[PDB]
Amino acid sequence: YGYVRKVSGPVVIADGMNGAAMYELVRVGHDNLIGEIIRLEGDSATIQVYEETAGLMVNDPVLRTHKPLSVELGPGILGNIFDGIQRPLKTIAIRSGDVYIPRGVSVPALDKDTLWEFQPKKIGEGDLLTGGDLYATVFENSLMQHHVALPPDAMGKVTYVAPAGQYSLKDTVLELEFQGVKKSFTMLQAWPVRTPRPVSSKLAADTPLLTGQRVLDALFPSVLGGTCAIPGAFGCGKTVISQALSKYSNSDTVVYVGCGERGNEMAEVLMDFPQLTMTLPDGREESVMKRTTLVANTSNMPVAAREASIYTGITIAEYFRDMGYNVSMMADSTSRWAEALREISGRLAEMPADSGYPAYLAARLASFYERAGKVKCLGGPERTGSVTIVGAVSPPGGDFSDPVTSATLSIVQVFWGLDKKLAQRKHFPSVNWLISYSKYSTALESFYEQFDPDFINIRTKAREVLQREDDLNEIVQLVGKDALAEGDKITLETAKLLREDYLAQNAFTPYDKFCPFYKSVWMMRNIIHFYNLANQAVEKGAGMDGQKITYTLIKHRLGDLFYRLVSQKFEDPAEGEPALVAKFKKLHEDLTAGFRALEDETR
Amino acid sequence: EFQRKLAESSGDSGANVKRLEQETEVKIHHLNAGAEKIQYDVVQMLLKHVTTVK
Amino acid sequence: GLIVQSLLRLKEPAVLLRCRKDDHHLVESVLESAKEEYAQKLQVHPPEILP
Amino acid sequence: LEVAMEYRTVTGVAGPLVILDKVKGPKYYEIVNIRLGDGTMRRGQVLEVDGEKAVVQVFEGTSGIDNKFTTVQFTGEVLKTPVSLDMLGRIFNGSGKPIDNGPPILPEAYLDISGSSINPSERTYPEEMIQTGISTIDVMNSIARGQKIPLFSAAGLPHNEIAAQICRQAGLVKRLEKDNFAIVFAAMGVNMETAQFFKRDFEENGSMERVTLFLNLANDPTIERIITPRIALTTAEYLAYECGKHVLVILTDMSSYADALREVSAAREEVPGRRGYPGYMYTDLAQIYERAGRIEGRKGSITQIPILTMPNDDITHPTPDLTGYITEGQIYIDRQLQNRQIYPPINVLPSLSRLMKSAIGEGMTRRDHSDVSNQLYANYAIGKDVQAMKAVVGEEALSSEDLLYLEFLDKFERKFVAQGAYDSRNIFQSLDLAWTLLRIFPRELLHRIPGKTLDQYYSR
Repeated sequence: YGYVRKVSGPVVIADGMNGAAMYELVRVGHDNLIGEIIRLEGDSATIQVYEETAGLMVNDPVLRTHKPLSVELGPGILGNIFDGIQRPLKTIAIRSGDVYIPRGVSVPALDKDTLWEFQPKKIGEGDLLTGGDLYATVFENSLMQHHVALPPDAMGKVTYVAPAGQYSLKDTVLELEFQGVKKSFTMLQAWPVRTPRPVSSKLAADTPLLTGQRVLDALFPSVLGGTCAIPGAFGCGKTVISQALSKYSNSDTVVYVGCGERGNEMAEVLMDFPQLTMTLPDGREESVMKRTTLVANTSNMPVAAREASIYTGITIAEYFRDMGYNVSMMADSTSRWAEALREISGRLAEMPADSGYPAYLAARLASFYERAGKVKCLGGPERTGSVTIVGAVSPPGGDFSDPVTSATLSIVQVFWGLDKKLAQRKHFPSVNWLISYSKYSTALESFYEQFDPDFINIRTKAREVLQREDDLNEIVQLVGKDALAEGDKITLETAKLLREDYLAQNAFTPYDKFCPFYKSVWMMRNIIHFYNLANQAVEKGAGMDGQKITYTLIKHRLGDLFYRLVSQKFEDPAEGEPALVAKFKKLHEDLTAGFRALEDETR
Repeated sequence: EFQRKLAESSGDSGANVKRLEQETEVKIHHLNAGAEKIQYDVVQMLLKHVTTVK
Repeated sequence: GLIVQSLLRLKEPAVLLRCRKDDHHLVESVLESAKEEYAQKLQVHPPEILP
Repeated sequence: LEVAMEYRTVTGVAGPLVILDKVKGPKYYEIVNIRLGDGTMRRGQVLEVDGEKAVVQVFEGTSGIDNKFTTVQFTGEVLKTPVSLDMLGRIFNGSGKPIDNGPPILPEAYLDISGSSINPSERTYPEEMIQTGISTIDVMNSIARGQKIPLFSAAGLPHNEIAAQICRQAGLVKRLEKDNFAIVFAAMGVNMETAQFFKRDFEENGSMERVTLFLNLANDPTIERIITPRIALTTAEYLAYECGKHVLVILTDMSSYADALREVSAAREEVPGRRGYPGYMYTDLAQIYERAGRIEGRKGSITQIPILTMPNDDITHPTPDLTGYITEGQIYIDRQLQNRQIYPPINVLPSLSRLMKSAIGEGMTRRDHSDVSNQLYANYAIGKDVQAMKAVVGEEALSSEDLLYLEFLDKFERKFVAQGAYDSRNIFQSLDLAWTLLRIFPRELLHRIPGKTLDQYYSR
């Protein structure tokens, strides 16, 4: 239909478009590299290649697909690997025995031929149906019940509903009548990669994410269907925190969409998806591959794919949230995504605003990060899901005033700022307890009250102790520990106890692999109770003794409790919640006995 | 004492609801009376509709 | 009046014209009478509008 | 009597801009409506116009535009706005579409946004006082009617929560001294969660009659975020001068407004200004702030309290420095106080108001207000110094007065600084609380307090 005029890397001009649609996908050249329009100039158009562009020719045909970028939504997406162009990588590797990905390969996102069982939800002929009505369910695998739903822009009366049976994707199962037309339907539905899926209503979040890490779960809680921000450091986080979301998270599904990353890390993690099963179900061991989907685009991938992959991932997440399942989206991108925006702006010759980043970076980041929340779905029956976003930014070593970082912290409510010093200190969680913050605190008030009313005050006390330690660290560095008082001494002891027992979670050991909230709250309660008892003891300071003398005494006389407070970390959660609660209650009772007999002896 | 005050507050809320309903009825009556001016406003519009000339 | 105003505002040599199928005949009667009015309104050669 | 001309000469679509080919005499900022080929309706604003060629920036993005099948209807009106008394008690989108599930407003009159500036002769000095509710601002750095005070803050500090608290607890001091008060709350680029927080706060406010809430989400188009302060200040000007009502305007996270200005300036393909931000930001923020004042002719006045986020947790950033140069106050949000978990993280020592003397008086506020303000400020500085001294010397070498200053600082942080998010204190009550803090010092120790005023209240 049209022919190329100008080729410069990802940018390819195609004269002869005349009537063409903004962001309409167009195939370029004999190999048919799929690309989207970015800049109309008249009859001419500008197309990002989305592939390797070497070897084009002037007058090579360019065809219009007339449709914007879309990803095939349907049964069979779970446990699959897709590029930003929604290409099943394992399917490509199997169909074509060559280890490479051939240039301009055209493979359907989901195999039509593959069979799947069906289960209508007592649907009757002639019933009026609306978009998003969960008329039937399909078990893609154990513990995964894909409830097929009507497309959002679809409604009518059910003239025909298929009986339950084995069907391929190309097969039609549902027929609707509306306004005197008949509309057939297959399981697979297409949805634009932009323009988020419609939502009946947005709801205020109520439940925390309850991640394995202690600091993430207590100091900086995050609600279900809420934004997150991590600096994407190595060693931990994108390896540790990500593993915690993958197997230790209460989210039903994980959509890992890493883009612009180290290739070997994704090779390893893809080798890890089939393995590393988690026995979350009572009677079965849920292999994480069932509850994950990898959108993998390594650094060698084309630049436009770096922009496309994020929207593909968020579209998949919105799809899953439509069924009511709570799904988490971890994104190792948005670090290199800004670089991709810089590149496309530079080729398009747009004028950058700050440090070479195009201005609409902030707007696009705001859109993507606001595409997540707790949502009441469309159709019947009434159901509710959520999407939780965890997106990386520049590594913590660089300045946190970087435009991408500044844009993210504007909209993101929870920043889990990792510390380079902590990483060098080999402190594995590496979460800084000063820069990090979770604005979601006020919402979780009811949850914390119903769980444990005393938790709020002890958390505030722990925060105050940490702040005091950080504040007077400068003083003790300058002046010295000689002037430190008994209150300062117990404050430093409690701060060290926190830094060692509480904020540190190795996660490579069964006792530290996962820390349930009940164990975390008890450990914090024990630490705060010990701090309070020490405060009261040094405050009493009577009987020709006490204060710093009392502090030294309780350091030596009550050294056993202080030592086993550290071992409280080693208490194995697998032993069972009632046993751990009993053990911690006994420890608390002994701590109360401590500083009470020490009170009786009056030093 | 709180139960007595709460009964009084519930009665006050009901009375306020009734007063608001009465005020809304009065406002609806005034708006309906405005239809008299609306009838002439229609032909005023028609006049300013056809002011288009040349 | 409407034709004359539209011709004045649009101010181009040749135009098209779309009106309801009914009353097209009296529209035709209005046509040319307006064209002359337009040509007289401003010192321009009368347009091609033969709509 | 004039009808729109529906052009269909879309030639060239570049980024967030669409270019028309042959437009007969376009206006510069004539608002313009675009019908997609699919029939979707999207609005836009006409940018710089050349000879018969006009470039248009459209809202809701440029997706779906085709050169052949998109038509552009020219309204020819420069972004008028309907404004009326009944606009109160309703929530409006960034452009102004009612989102409160209510009827569209019936216009009393159509007003031009970015209204023409006040003749400086008509300006008058700030007078009276207004209860922010938060005792720290009410006492340390008070705000009077007609004074523009920004509130510097950083990401992660509860700037928005404090703004909502101010919205709830705002009221004239003159009531205590013995309904013209109104708030135009414009929120620019707020997140979805904060949007729900504001919506719920308005639903259970109990003060809807005196509050109007302009809301512009992050997902909203950037140009809408630009125009939101304009329409907000226009409505405030109508409700204040044309309606004789004291008006308190709160603008939250104007850094988003500055970013949107940067975006549109880049769209113009103009060279970026110094330090990245556009050069015209000074004039823009001046136009935004300077609309606040007291008109001699009209009894109503305007108070401006922008909530400007300071990037990188400092005021060295171009926007905080620029707004500090333009405005006449600086209240601060200390990161440590939030870290130490004091719900009002107000940094009292950095806090200051240039016109504090004018706000405090005998007729408005109590006579001892300024005296206790100065005394508390000096005593708090002394308490911080004595805390450092106790740290360095071990607290044994301290005298009795040093311990007095220490306990005063502790009680101050425990009671005066920390306020319930829903707890409301009249300025008289705040002064009483400050006095109760003051009784712990001896009478002679309150050096700053004038004589015959100390004995007036220190007696208790």
